[PDB]
Amino acid sequence: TKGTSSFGKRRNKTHTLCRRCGSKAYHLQKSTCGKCGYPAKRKRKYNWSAKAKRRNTTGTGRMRHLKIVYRRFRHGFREGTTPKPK
Amino acid sequence: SSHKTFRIKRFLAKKQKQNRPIPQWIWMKTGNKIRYNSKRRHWRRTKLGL
Amino acid sequence: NKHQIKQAVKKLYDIDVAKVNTLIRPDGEKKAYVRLAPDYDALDVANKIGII
Amino acid sequence: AKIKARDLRGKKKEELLKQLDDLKVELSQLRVAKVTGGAASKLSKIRVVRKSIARVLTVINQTQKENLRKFYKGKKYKPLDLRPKKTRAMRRRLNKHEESLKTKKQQRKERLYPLRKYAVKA
Amino acid sequence: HRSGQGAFGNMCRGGRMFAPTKTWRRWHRRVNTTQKRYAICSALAASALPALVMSKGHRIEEVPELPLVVEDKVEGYKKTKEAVLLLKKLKAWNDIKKVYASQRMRAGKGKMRNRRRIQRRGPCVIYNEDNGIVKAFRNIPGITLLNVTKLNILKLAPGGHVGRFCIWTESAFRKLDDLYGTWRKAASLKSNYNLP
RNA sequence: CGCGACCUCAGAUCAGACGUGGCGACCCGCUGAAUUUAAGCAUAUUAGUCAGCGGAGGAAAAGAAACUAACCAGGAUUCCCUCAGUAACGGCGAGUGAACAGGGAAGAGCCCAGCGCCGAAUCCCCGCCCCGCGGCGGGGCGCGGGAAAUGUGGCGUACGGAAG
RNA sequence: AAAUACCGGCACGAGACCGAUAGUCAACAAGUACCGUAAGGGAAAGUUGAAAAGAACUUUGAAGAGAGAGUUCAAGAGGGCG
RNA sequence: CCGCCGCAGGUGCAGAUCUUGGUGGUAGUAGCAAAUAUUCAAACGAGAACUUUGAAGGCCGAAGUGGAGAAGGGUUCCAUGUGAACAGCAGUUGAACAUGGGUCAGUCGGUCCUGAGAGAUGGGCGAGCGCCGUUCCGAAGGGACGGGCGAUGGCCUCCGUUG
RNA sequence: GAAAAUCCGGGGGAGAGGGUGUAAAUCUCGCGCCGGGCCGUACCCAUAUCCGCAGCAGGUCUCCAAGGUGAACAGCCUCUGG
RNA sequence: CGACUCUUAGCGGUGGAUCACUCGGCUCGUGCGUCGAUGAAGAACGCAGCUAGCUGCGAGAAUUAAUGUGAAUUGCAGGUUGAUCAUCGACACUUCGAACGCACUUGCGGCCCCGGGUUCCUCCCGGGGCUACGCCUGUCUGAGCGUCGCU
Repeated sequence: TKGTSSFGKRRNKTHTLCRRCGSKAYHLQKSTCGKCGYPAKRKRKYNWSAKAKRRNTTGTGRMRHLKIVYRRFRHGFREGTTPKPK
Repeated sequence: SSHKTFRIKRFLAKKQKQNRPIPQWIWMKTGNKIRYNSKRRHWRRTKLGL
Repeated sequence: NKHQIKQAVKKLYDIDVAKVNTLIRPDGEKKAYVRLAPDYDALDVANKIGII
Repeated sequence: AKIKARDLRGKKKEELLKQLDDLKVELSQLRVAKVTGGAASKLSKIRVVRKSIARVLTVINQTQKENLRKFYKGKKYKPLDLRPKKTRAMRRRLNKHEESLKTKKQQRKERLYPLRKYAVKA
Repeated sequence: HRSGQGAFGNMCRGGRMFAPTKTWRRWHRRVNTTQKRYAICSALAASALPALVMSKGHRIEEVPELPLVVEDKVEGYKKTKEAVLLLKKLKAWNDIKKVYASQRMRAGKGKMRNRRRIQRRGPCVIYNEDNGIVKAFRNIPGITLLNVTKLNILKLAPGGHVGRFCIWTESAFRKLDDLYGTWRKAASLKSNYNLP
């Protein structure tokens, strides 16, 4: 009864949606994200999965701050000046 | 279930609104490649995670 | 809140509210059932906002 | 009435918030027109009103922060909003004055033994 | 679809190629300086005889002398109108008119790899100084400009075949006795070099 | 018993600052395998390498000799060529394996404590005024406060230095 | 300081490279769809024509599908179609 | 796009229980046989063994094939439309497809409490990310009754707020 | 053969009230006034909405429970409902 | 003659090879060499008249302003004193995240200040600003049978 009959009893989840990485990996009893380790201050990343790294790095997301830093760099990070008016 | 958390009901809300077919003027656009919505998701077939 | 909806429905439509029931729809947006005080017709203010 | 951000700037504080609500009610009435199901001529206007709310709210916020950084001009402590946000590490650098500081011992080297302009024959 | 397919090995779809190409392939070859010299010598002496220059396909029937040497006024040319006019008078122009005819499209993948247009080699104009000759001749298709002091085996003998048509200047032609020496007088512009 | 000091150690949503996390190709500090090779295998090899942990920077680290030499002597570090598959290591097996001199790229030097002299000659912070800067800096004004003799600043550091 | 390093990043330029079973896993709504409780695993998929001119109108059928007519150099190119 | 002279290589397929894709013969074959059972008339409709209505005959037989829920699903609910694909015959039908709709709380839950336990700081360990530990090696209370010296709110009347 | 939140009763008597009143402090009595936010709520709950790749003879926690026979919540037949 | 079967060819299918294309890779090289408590990377959820995905974006939400440019955008509508693009220096930038009142439910507070009901008056309701940890200089406050001092 280890296969088909035993799959019926699967009706209570171990993981839920982590609230750093969004992934369904936040173990409810351990209260740790299997993906990012949420309560741990630092990101759970390992050098033995180069593929797993490049799924969740600086390229992946928007870079909503970091994309305008690249744009703001190429004018020496200028501040409080406007272009000359009409 | 009937008993939900607010967080899950917002997740289930987004997944409903993504599950509509493409408008019939989207394929009349100049550089159209989309024939139909490939990311559609029926509730028997693909079980949305969780 | 129900409280914010009551002061909003009042201020925008110069009416007064008996009670507000709210539900969050499956779509995800909050629907408010704003019952009006009995000195105001809903059907005579629904024409004023412009719904028919 | 075509609202531009040149005939908003000169105008008064409560004169612009009057115009803001004059647009807010205009937008709320167009969102009723969208749901009551008619007027393609009005469903185009909804975007025009959304942007003209953005124009007014911008000029409201522009003139606040032109006035606050005039207020905080002379002062030694201005809010974190008004201080120059560049990169974090660039704010942590030594000042234009602190990099320029030399020891008395090094100013004496610079005075006694300045690097000379010379040129040798072959 | 990938689950249980075939992922490593030359033969497997996707997969790694057999013996992947490395960037530490020995790309470059060094030639003995004495041999590089005894290729320029040969490439030059072949240009003297019209038998070998015609066999390279250079239209040189109307050409007055095979080691064609022009005045040092040619260095001072600034407009291509002056350069084109000179080749009409030397009667080297049918060599350029032959290059124009040869301007066709390359067969193969070279088209999508920035090698689309192909054509023929024209004459090789050798100059001592540059008072503009490089500016004045460069737009005319087929013409390659060479400094006398810096002669190239890849340009004097293109394809590895010998006897390209060469148009010397007077000041260029007189430096060859200095650069390469004769058999009784060693080269003054090379530290230790005789002709082979 | 009380009040003034000082020392040592608490509390503040005290005034003003600062750190964390990310990326991680390159770089610094640790930690650290086994496949594998030796036709077995344990020392060795793989290898101070992979994985693991920490810390950076536009480069890092190194660096102005407790040096190399044994010469007629060179003269910080780093890098390239060569030394050199060398001296040496090693079940002296398999394998491992630098340095100096030499040619070049670059080339740049310096500062304390101590020792002693000069009335703490020093520095920090608040308030006012005047410039004035989206790198809070300059000049006035105050028995304004504080740190500091359990040692601040100037002179001075092995190439010697100081005093007259 | 400099000379030195730099398979990440922001820009660039180039190639005796690959040409859609190749070249990145990814030329396309690709770290997507989908799979696993999870760590993770991880695709397939380029091409009408010069121009949509993408086949009006008629006709049989309930229709999909046809027969005609028509566009086009060409449907012997008819919307997953060189 | 190719001939000639040279140059270069990821350069020649029948095999590898090769890789990927496609297609055969098998074959209109195995099969579409667990839990008793359907029938008649009508209606809509191009079309009915299967839909709907009526009538018959049956079955579950209150430890139900009944009526509600928890987990889990996530719109599957509901109406209308469609009959391409799917629902291993069919279909006018559907949990399919396309449209629209739909979940209203002081009192039902959650929230609150603690349970087994989990887990910070103090401390300890630890090269280090950190780990141990849960009252233990801790200056672990920011809270009320009264009272002066003071202040404001009301005709400072006397209290709220407070120093 | 649970804890805790929470609630109440009691023992005490520091206090408090006013000088025969327009009584005072004080009332867990009867009335009257005001308020109660946030989130879940549809439906399936299974020989077809869950898990077994599927409308899979498997698995998946409960509540209600008619008449007859009979010891019976056995089996067999029947009503409600299906 | 059948039918069936086999071979070959024409034509038609099935299938997607071949070839020709290439807004993509790969490789080498150059210049730069820039994240974050002034809230980063990453995540969630929202935003268009018609809009699912991708892209863009943040309640000012497929964008505001400013400058440059100078007539479009376009699938369908609709309405030059600057359309649209580009740039980008002004302004804005929901929720979570180092993630910061405390908790992870989006659940509970505390402080201070505003407005409304009210006629600050304790409740109520809304809004605003603060309330994390370590640590530094200082400041304040008290601690000690620590070391003394003085009466």
